[PDB]
This record gives sequence, C-alpha cells and structure tokens, in this order.
Amino acid sequence: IAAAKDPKDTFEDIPLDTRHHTFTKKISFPKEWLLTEERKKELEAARQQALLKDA
Amino acid sequence: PQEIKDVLDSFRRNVQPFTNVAKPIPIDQFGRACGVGKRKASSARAFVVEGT
Repeated sequence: IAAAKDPKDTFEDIPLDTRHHTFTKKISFPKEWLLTEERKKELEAARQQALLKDA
Repeated sequence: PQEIKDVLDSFRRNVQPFTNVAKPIPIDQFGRACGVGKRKASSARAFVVEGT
C-alpha cells in the first residue's frame, strides 16, 4: 500500500498484464428458447406456415 | 371345514418382492425436460424443448 501511494511512478503507462490467469467462458441456455406464452404464438405461426408451403 | 382351512394356511408362500420404480422425468416451468445418457466414458444432458 505504501508503494502504491508513492507518487514517484504511477505505472499508468504499463497496461495491466493478465497472462498469468486463464479466463473461463461459461455457456448458458438460450433465453430465446424458453417456452413462454409469447413464443407459443411464434411457433404456431411457423408450424402453420410450414403446412401452407407444402400444401 | 375349519380343519382344512388351517392346514392350507401353512402351505402359503408369503414372500413379497422388492419394489424399485424409477422417478419420472419432470418438465420445467419453461417446458424443458432434461434427459441423461452415457457411453464408454461420456455423459450427456439434453434439454428438449418445443421449438423449430
């Protein structure tokens, strides 16, 4: 803390080096697939357009 | 007669087999069900939902 408060050299020129750490990326379930009252209507449209296209 | 009823009760086999029923896979409030499969050394978790 005393060295950090030293105004001699702030090391602002030096960017923070994070090569020693291995960042991890986590995957999450897509929120667009949640079967909500709004998506049910969306599927009904696609399910019906498919029938028309083939019909 | 009561005599035959008693002697016959001694020949009954009161053995009950063990019951092991699997728990049914539920469906989340968002309509996604999780199934689990395995193979040589792998394990999978599939979330199946109504979609395209």
